[PDB]
Amino acid sequence: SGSLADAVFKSACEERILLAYADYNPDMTKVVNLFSKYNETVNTVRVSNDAVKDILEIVGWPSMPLIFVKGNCCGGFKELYQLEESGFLNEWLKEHEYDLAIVGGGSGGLAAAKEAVRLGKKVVCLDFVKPSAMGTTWGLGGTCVNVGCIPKKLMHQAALLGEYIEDAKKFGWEIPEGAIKLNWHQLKNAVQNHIASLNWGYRVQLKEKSVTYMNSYATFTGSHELSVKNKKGKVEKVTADRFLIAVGLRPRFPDVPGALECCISSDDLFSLPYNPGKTLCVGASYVSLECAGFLKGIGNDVTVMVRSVLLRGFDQDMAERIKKHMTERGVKFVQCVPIKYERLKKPTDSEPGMIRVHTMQEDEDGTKEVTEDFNTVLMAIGRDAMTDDLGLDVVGVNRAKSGKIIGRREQSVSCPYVYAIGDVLYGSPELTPVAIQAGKVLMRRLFTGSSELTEYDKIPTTVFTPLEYGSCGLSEYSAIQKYGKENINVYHNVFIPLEYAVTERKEKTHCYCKLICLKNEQDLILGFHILTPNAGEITQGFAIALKFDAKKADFDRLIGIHPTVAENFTTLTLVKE
Amino acid sequence: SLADAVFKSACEERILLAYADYNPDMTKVVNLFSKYNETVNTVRVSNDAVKDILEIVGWPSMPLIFVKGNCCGGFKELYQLEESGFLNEWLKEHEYDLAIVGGGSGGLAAAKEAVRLGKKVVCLDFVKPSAMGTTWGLGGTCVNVGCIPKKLMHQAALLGEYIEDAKKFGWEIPEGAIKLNWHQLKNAVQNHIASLNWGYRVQLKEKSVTYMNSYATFTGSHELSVKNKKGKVEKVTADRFLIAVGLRPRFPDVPGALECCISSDDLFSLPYNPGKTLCVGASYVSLECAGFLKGIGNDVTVMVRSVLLRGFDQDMAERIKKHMTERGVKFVQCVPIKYERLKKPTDSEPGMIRVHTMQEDEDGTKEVTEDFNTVLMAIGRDAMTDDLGLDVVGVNRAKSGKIIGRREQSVSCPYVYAIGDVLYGSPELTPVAIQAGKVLMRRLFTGSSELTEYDKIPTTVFTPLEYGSCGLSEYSAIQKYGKENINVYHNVFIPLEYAVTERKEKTHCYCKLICLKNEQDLILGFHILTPNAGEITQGFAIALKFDAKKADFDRLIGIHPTVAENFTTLTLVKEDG
Ligand SMILES: Cc1cc2nc3c(=O)[nH]c(=O)nc-3n(C[C@H](O)[C@H](O)[C@H](O)COP(=O)(O)OP(=O)(O)OC[C@H]3O[C@@H](n4cnc5c(N)ncnc54)[C@H](O)[C@@H]3O)c2cc1C
Ligand SMILES: Cc1cc2nc3c(=O)[nH]c(=O)nc-3n(C[C@H](O)[C@H](O)[C@H](O)COP(=O)(O)OP(=O)(O)OC[C@H]3O[C@@H](n4cnc5c(N)ncnc54)[C@H](O)[C@@H]3O)c2cc1C
Ligand SMILES: Nc1ncnc2c1ncn2[C@@H]1O[C@H](COP(=O)(O)OP(=O)(O)O)[C@@H](O)[C@H]1OP(=O)(O)O
Ligand SMILES: [Au+]
Ligand code: NA
Repeated sequence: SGSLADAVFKSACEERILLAYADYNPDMTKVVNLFSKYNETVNTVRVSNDAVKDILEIVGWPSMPLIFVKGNCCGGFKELYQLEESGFLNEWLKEHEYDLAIVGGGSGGLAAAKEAVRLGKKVVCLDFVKPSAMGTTWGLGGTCVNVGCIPKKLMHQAALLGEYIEDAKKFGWEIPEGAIKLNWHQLKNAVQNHIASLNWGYRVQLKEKSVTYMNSYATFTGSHELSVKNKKGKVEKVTADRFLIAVGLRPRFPDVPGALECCISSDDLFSLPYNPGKTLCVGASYVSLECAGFLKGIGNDVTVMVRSVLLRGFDQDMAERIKKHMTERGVKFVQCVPIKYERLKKPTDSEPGMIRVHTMQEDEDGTKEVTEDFNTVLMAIGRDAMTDDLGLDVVGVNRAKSGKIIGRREQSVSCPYVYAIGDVLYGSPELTPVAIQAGKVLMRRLFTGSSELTEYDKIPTTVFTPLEYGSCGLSEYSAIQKYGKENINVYHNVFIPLEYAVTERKEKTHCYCKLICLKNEQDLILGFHILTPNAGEITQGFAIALKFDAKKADFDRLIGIHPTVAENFTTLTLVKE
Repeated sequence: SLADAVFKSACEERILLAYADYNPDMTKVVNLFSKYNETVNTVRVSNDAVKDILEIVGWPSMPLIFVKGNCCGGFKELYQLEESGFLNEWLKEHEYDLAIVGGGSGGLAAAKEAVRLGKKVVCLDFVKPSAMGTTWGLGGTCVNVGCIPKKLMHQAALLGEYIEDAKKFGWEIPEGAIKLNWHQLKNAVQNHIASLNWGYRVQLKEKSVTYMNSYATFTGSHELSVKNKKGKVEKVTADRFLIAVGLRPRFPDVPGALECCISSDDLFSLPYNPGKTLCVGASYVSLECAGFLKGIGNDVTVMVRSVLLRGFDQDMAERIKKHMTERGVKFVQCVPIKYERLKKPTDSEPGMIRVHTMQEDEDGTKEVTEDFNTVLMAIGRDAMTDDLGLDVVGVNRAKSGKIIGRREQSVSCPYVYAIGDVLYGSPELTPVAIQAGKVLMRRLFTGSSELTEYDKIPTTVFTPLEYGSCGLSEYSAIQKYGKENINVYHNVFIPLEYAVTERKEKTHCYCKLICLKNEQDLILGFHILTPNAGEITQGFAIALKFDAKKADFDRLIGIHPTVAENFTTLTLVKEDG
């Protein structure tokens, strides 16, 4: 019998051209002939049948005989003849400046860059941030470091520390009385200082590890040619055997009068030179709610305008609960969608501007136009791939209707030497640790010939709302939609974190956890959901249960740590219905 | 035929004989019960189920007798019961199905679970007062003088460090030293304890459990004599007894120890600020307390004579000592040779103790004294079971007062059981007592074969910087498997909540993962030093119920930004530092 996957995938990495076959199917001469044209030897592997099904499953091609070129799977002869007919194959076989060109200095980009060079490969990293419509820009690290997870969590923590001052008093700390205010200017500088240290850290790390970095915006001008333009306007050509597109997304604006003129975004909020003041958040996304949250927590009057539901994609039971709590915490929610934004005042520094927001509200006997004045309006409806000016048409990299790249796993489904990871990969969950993992693993497949795949199912999340929401697996609905109400047990409880027991927090009547189980398969766990302080820290480890098809019986036989919130998952007995 | 069927038959039936192949002397048994007008039901076990059944009940050989749902052993054991007159008394009707001695974690758990299975139950709690005369209500050690108050006083200490963080994040707090009022904290705490005490007392009445606030002693084979506070003495009778008395603080045979020093029992209800404080002992209790006492502003000293946290990973213990040292706690290897009272505590002010220590100078060794306001004895906790009359029912004890068990069954007496701290070699933890109680009741009254899982129990020490652990220490692992077969993976990190601060904790957070190299880095233990160690550890502990490998941690996607995600990216190997 033939070879196994292991042997195939390493020989594919080692060898310049590889043909992997099962039976001596015709057209294999036709291959050797094709590469004859280019003075190229063609190595060869007889695979076992025992192994065909797996190998095809990994590389994502349908049928038995496979070509690999400089460690990239092309498909069958059908695919190969297109590359040659197009002239691509001739260009591809030529020596190139870099082993791998990475477009994007984000979570995935930097992860991939570090992992690649660890496997001794010549790598170039291109980061450039086209500025917000208000003209905001930033350093190396991408969305998370500069305008995402990092600043957001720090501003959440600020808002929590506010609620902690009040707790301090109930525990006996004699704090001088008088309203305590939050100075925005201090928080903002505090945050931006850390972002600076990260930016610098990442820039160092690349130099320390021998990775070329260019602060230049890149566009494909040939089959293996990026044209890259820097801040000055200087333009260079870069060449590589492989490309990774790790471009991520940018805040979405709606096609409304005054939107791009009058409203800030995620990109702008974390470096504002003024206290945002009376604030309107437009959108139901996790971003809208998370933000909306902390601004109220640092003392601002906050309003959230939604089109229909909060957190579309998340458990709408859990979403409704967040809304009830955030409501009791003085955030105002409304059904409206603005029809126009009008600027009344420009911000100075040290002072915000004034926006008039136009809505159309409905009574019993009429529909009539309404306005309300806010200091600052945050647009937070979505994030979109900005890939038009990339020249993916030049390399023939297919995109979805959204700007996202359609993959065979991380491989462009059209072009075999161009790959994509993180937010820009069609249907990739838009989370930092996913980009990083997808990057690290891909590099280990390409340059080591391992069969390791990133696990994009059962990913734990946390929404950093005023009272945090942690989740893993299916929602109550999805489970019922899929399996039917008669076959789903939901176990749940309410509870009071001990840290809140001697206080009069509104959070005391809102903490809730629940466990969603397949009744016909020993209460196998499909999902869990918790509303609590430190939801992030609780969820992460319990998420590993779903990598083992854990049953409710496994949760019940686990001994608790007391006193913690987490132990509550150890003692669920009440059934939802 | 199989185990299940045997154990249910045993629950259903008054008298059961289980055999595999009949031996003589089995008539001699049925003849014995004939004397009691008693039917003797009978079961043929299959050979396949023999090995399991013996393993569950913990007896060596084939033939098994069960009496009112309790396993007695073979004929050898049965003739003892009859020769002793115990068998005749046992078969008589009794007032209660189960008498529970102790209103603690296990006692109350057991009582609730028993009555849920529709059984007549009596619960006996009484608190013999501290040497200083302190007493308290229902709920036992955890509720009144353990986990609950301790965690609340820890939380107080943390909120202190949070005020300082609030300022670095931009909260304008009026400047001037902020002091903590002990009297407020103490009343805050004791109010919650009151609500718990009252809650539990109600819950028993709500659920139809008889509660007697009376100290119990065995005066017959099936008779407890119980004395209440007034001095009134009552007789209680039952078919079964659960002993769940737990432990009490240990004092040394040193002049003035009991006179001059307080304990855990006294500390959480002190009418005074403890002031300058000496903690005697290296136990988790000594350190946890020393911790929060320093955190609310007191001058704290810890006297230990040997290692810290004996039983715990001495790497992690050393790390805690350095941190607690940087936080102003003073550690000394002396052991007091006498305590002398200088002042009585009075008028919500503390007293003054003179502590005598033997030190070494250049040419010799000499006596020394130092003055503390308050000395807390944290040597350990011991079983106070002499005045229980376990000698009457012939319940064997270990050299310490703890009850020797066949699992939770007294090894000597088949209708007396023990759980929680007083059960020889039970880990002394609230969730263990509770589980042991809940499960036992389900075994006794349902005939299930479910065992409490006493291996791989997660803990957290609530030191100023929390320590969470599960599984083997790095030492145990090497002792057991040998250095050549143990991988330790580890890393340092900085919780984001601390990034913009000047906290000492920034240079002390550390996690590590202990792995069996020769079995795919199977995980034997993990250890983390961090904020919220309790909440992080709980879920990761379930990994050890599935023999998780390092490869399972690496393929888990993280939640960002959290501390917990650090376990998903360990790459560095400890090389004997
Ligand atoms: C407000 C907010 C909060 C978030 N909070 C969380 C959270 O709590 N947890 C979490 O897991 N995720 C969170 N996310 C999502 C997370 O930040 C992203 O999913 C992640 O950063 C994506 O990484 P990436 O490398 O794929 O893209 P990015 O992080 O966006 O990096 C892409 C980089 O490529 C650069 N680039 C783009 N085009 C070019 C070009 N032509 N040439 C050169 N460089 C180019 C971009 O400017 C950017 O520098 C949050 C996102 C936002 C907006
Ligand atoms: C300071 C401190 C901190 C702790 N922190 C933690 C922690 O953080 N996490 C954790 O998991 N564990 C912790 N523990 C341990 C925990 O308190 C015990 O493990 C747990 O309470 C044991 O419960 P139990 O049911 O075995 O006994 P207990 O809760 O001690 O119940 C025994 C009760 O029975 C009563 N009794 C005794 N004799 C008689 C009699 N003859 N008749 C009637 N009643 C009687 C006693 O007065 C007492 O009320 C801590 C302990 C202490 C002291
Ligand atoms: N007379 C004494 N003086 C000072 N410390 C003491 C003491 N007796 C016990 N301790 C400490 O107080 C702690 C509590 O004792 P313990 O009975 O719980 O020990 P262990 O947990 O090892 O069984 C122990 O760490 C013990 O340290 P040693 O192991 O060095 O004894
Ligand atoms: Au290779
Ligand atoms: Na008890």
